[PDB]
Amino acid sequence: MHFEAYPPEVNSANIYAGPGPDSMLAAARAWRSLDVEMTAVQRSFNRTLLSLMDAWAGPVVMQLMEAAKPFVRWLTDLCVQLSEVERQIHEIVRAYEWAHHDMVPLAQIYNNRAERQILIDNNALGQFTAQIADLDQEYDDFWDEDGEVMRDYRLRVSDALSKLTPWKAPPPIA
Amino acid sequence: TRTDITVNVDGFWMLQALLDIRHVAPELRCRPYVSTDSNDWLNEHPGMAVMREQGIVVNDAVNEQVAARMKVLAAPDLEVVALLSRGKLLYGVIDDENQPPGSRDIPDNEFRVVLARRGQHWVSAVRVGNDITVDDVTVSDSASIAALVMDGLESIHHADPAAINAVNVPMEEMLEATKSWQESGFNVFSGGDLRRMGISAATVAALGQALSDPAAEVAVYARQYRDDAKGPSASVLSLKDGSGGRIALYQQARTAGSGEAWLAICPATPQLVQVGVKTVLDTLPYGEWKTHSRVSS
Amino acid sequence: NPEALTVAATEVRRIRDRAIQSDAQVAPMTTAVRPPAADLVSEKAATFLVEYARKYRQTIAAAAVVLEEFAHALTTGADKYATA
Repeated sequence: MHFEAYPPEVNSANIYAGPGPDSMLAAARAWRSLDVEMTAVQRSFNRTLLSLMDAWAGPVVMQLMEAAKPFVRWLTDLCVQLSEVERQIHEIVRAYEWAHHDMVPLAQIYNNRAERQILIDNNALGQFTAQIADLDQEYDDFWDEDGEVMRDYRLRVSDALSKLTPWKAPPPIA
Repeated sequence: TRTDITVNVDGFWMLQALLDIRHVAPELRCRPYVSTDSNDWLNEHPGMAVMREQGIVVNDAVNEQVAARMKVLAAPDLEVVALLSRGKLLYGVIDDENQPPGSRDIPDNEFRVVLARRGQHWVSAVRVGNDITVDDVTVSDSASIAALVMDGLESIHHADPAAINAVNVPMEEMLEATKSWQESGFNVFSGGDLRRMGISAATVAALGQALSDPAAEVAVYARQYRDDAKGPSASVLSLKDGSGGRIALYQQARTAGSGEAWLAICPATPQLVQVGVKTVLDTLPYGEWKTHSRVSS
Repeated sequence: NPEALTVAATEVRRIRDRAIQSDAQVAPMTTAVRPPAADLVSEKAATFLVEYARKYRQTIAAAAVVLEEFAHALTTGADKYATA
């Protein structure tokens, strides 16, 4: 969406709160293990098939091979998809680290408003008015900046997720 | 007949989005526009339809003249701002606990005028309440600007110039004395410090009243842009209507060798107001205001 | 050659057990993902990954069903050809 719909306090506080990337990183690890195991699974399956093909090599076994072909393809594709997950999770964690880093620190915002208020209190003669306007422009710049950061964050995450395609149901062997 | 245009804050934002304008003067107090990968994500929603009916938007395109004025607001060479208020000028501050962070509201008693000049083109943007009116405005000399300001202020409240002897007083000394005087709520009995500075009793009284309980206030200041940078006018003209009449407060420009600044406390007489506007325009950082442009080469 | 079908059935069931076991033991990690921050983007990513994990688990369950039926078929063929 458009995150400039929200003030710097919201975008900054939002990106700075939360538990952090750890649970994602753990998930990445897990997805890697899966990627390994299932690859092994694939390799065993195709070995087993071959073994059968070697042991009998009759028309019946060839029929079985033809029957199991779509499941073999499916298992292969499954492994290909599995290999992507860790990659994309790390892309996402990266995107988060960069958003977290590029976002305007809350203290700079707070400081802006505080300085503005100090000028207001002292403005009885009106001579600080332009400076107050300047501080307002700086605040708007924080607004815009957080906007851009959240835009890029969204785009990166979106691009990463787009690469994780839907799991498909395995075909029957028959 | 009439070339003026009026939109609310969101309508102005839709204009920004269509014309790809990141920001305008902070005094207008809109929200920024950040371009995403899709501008169809603000869609056509009814805020746009209203503008289609007003001739502001033709098809998916903005009206050409309006687009030009918005261009002027987007990247002006010169900006001239006036903050006007009925009663005390709060400079955008609304004291409420329910005001959201980065609220785009302005105080009900307040309205702000931004005169932008891009090239030879002058465009007015007036923010009253939640409404912004953009139009063409004619400006030539300091006096004409002073005229626009005076009209705007007189429409809020009518006041005759205070009767006082105009005087120049050292800036920071005046700030300190005024800051101490503010603690007593500008009581005329507590104005001994200002009387020591050589300010007349009548001036201390009229100023005391103007600061204590103004009927209407105006703050006029300017901004100049060059290349990547920008700067504010060193001086600000402040009109304040007290029960003892209207007062003008503006600093005189510093010497080439500088060393200190002077604050001018004057009656609101049109001559002195022309002077105030002229000094505000002459305290700008880059060159003369009238002919300047932000492009160096 | 019935004994070959028997062997193959055994191997298929082993493979199934491996798939199930690997799904199960890392399931707590893949489905525990939290958004790194409180923003909408972080939430979208975490939710997507949790749902993706869950759907994967479903997919694996289905694959286990398919495998078990395959092994059953191999056993059946083995008995059929052994009686002959």
